[PDB]
Amino acid sequence: TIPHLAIDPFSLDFFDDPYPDQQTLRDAGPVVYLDKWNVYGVARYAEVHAVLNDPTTFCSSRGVGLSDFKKEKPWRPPSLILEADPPAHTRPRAVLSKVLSPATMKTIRDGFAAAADAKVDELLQRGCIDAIADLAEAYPLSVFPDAMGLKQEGREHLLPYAGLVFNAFGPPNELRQTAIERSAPHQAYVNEQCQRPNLAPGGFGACIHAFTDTGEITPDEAPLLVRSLLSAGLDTTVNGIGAAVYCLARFPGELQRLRSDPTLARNAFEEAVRFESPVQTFFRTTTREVELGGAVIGEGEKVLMFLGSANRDPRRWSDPDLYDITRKTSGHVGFGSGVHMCVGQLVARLEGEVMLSALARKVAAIDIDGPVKRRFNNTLRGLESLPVKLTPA
Ligand code: HEM
Ligand SMILES: O=C(O)c1ccc(CCBr)cc1
Ligand SMILES: [Cl-]
Repeated sequence: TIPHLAIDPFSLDFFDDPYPDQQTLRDAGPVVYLDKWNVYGVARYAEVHAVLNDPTTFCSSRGVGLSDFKKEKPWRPPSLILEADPPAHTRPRAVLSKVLSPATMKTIRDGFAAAADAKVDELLQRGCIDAIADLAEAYPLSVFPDAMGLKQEGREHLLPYAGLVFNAFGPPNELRQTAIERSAPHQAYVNEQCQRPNLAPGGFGACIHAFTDTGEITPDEAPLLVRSLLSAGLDTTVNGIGAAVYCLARFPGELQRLRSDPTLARNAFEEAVRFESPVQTFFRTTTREVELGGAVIGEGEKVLMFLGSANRDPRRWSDPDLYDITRKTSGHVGFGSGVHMCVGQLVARLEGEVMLSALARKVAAIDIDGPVKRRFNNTLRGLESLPVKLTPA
């Protein structure tokens, strides 16, 4: 009753152009079985949203990658928030929610925006820059590690560690095996920076440790929660900002609308998250036999959610393959949905907004003027290199 497909959603060919194979996954049926990896898959918005919003049935404590923590040892100690289910998930979630709260955004917004304007001003001085290394990577590196409270030493480990993390969610292919092979130095650095003495006062890290005397988390839970932000906090915004600039580079008409009304920056970034879905996929594990889109899934089965496919499902979106900065983007699943919905989405949106605001005010045109190179990762979608000429406004 369930169609079986041979598509490998973690193959290089798939990463290079996933959209045809994603329509094939959506249109084969509401629930497919991927013979390559022995997992169920849902690529339509409706089922992706349902799975995300049934955390009891589709749990996260058995891992949100392919590996089932009940069957294999996790490559690193489980995240106390991402790889936990309610109620164990609840209190750590609240702490991270207050650490990255609306009130917290007000303390960092001015510095984040000044750093965004400064970067655009710097890039305009060069003209022909790499929107990835010189913008999508350079900007978050100039604000987030400092907002964390990290020392300068060792920050080169941050992106390699994040790439390792997101590759580790995937199947045991060469991307994952190679990432884990090289992980030791990056794990050592990250784990060490998670300790209270190594986090500058007032930053996200020290604020997490400060919540250890409320009874929401104990002192021994703080390092792993700092680890969460060092895992999910940087490389995501890199690919989110990169996708936004990529969209504006490909859709000059939308850049011109953004210039005409820079208050659209925040929605232009949200639309970029939907349109590219930098975070492409996550797994759940069934805790019982479940009926999902006419299929009966047994207990202990991995289910692969195609977030990016769900964000382009024409059953849900009008003109899904068009970048539209005035689109009503509420409901897209690029930040997830439900109890695990991205707790750092205010940071992500802040960085995205202030950067697109800088571009909206300072840039008249963004033209690709060089080979576009894609970066391959089992979970992240984004570019390795995006040469562009920036024309001053
Ligand atoms: C474009 C930027 C970002 C995107 C697209 C993104 C995407 C996502 C998605 C889809 C989830 C859901 C995971 C799941 O359902 O299993 C998630 C969760 C999470 N995100 Fe983000 N994220 C972004 C930025 C950030 C930032 C900046 C931070 C921290 C500063 C962060 C921290 C987290 C954490 C800790 C979780 C786990 C929350 C939980 O399990 O309750 N993310 N993110
Ligand atoms: O808690 C963590 O370490 C963690 C949380 C979320 C992700 C991916 C969603 Br942006 C990865 C790692
Ligand atoms: Cl680690």
